[PDB]
Amino acid sequence: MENFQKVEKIGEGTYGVVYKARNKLTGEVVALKKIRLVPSTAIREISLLKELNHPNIVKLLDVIHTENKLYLVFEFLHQDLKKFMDASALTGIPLPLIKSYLFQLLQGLAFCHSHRVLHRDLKPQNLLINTEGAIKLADFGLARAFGVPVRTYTHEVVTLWYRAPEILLGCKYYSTAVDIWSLGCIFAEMVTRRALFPGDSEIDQLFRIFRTLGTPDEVVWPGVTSMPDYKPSFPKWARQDFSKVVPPLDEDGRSLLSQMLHYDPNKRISAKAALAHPFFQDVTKPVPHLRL
Ligand SMILES: CS(=O)(=O)c1ccc(Nc2cc(Cl)nc3ccnn23)cc1
Repeated sequence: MENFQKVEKIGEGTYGVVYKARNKLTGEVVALKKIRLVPSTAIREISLLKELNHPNIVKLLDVIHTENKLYLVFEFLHQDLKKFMDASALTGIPLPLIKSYLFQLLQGLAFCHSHRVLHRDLKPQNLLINTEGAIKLADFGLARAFGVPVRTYTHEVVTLWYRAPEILLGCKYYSTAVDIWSLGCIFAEMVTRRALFPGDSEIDQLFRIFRTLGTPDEVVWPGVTSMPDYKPSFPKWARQDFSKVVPPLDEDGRSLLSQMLHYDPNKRISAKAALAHPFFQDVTKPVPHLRL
């Protein structure tokens, strides 16, 4: 740790405090995460992430393990998608910039998923932006290393808002499709300026999903009634049209979102396929003017 001096607090993340810090030797400015005190499988798991390098994944620079505490050192970015969404509230993010962010995050997912690494906890707070019009996913692979707790070290409630229905229904093994579901939620959120499914307990989360997308049944999702927390007594809601959910998103956009929000994870579009969707035929890379 003595190689770093703490510049400021920039978050109470899932596992510990996140600091902007400076490398007292090499001068570099980095994001420094302290991990809630570690077992050997986690060290091996984290270490494999050092190799998982992509322009849309926040680079893991180092892992520091002393007095049985754990520190991850990351590439620093100045701003997350929530702040930027708040900043953009009066007009919303321009659609060309939403499309470019979606397109880059998809490339990031397609890379990690090709290597069988999933995120499991995408949310606007771990989607970080720079002044060059780039966006990057923070904390990829950490939920498998450390688990995803109900509360953070600070007792902050972990959001359910972006959690896929299979996880909420008690599936033991979930796939890369859980990441596509969350990105789809965040897509809808950029377009509407409101969270799609802002649930405030597990059953409120499912019920909000069900209200918008129809209660899932053996027709839309073969095998669902056999899932661990599925109950035959769930209220039976009818699906709404996506024209009602995400105006004024266009037809290609609504088509893409639909396939990212399929109930059956086997049927939900992959990141790779998503990148080929007609929604991206006219994609570009705008710069946001950012206030840092
Ligand atoms: C509110 S914010 O937009 O001011 C802000 C500022 C800085 C950061 N940076 C950041 C925060 C976290 Cl948690 N992890 C990492 C990793 C690389 N940068 N970084 C995030 C959000």
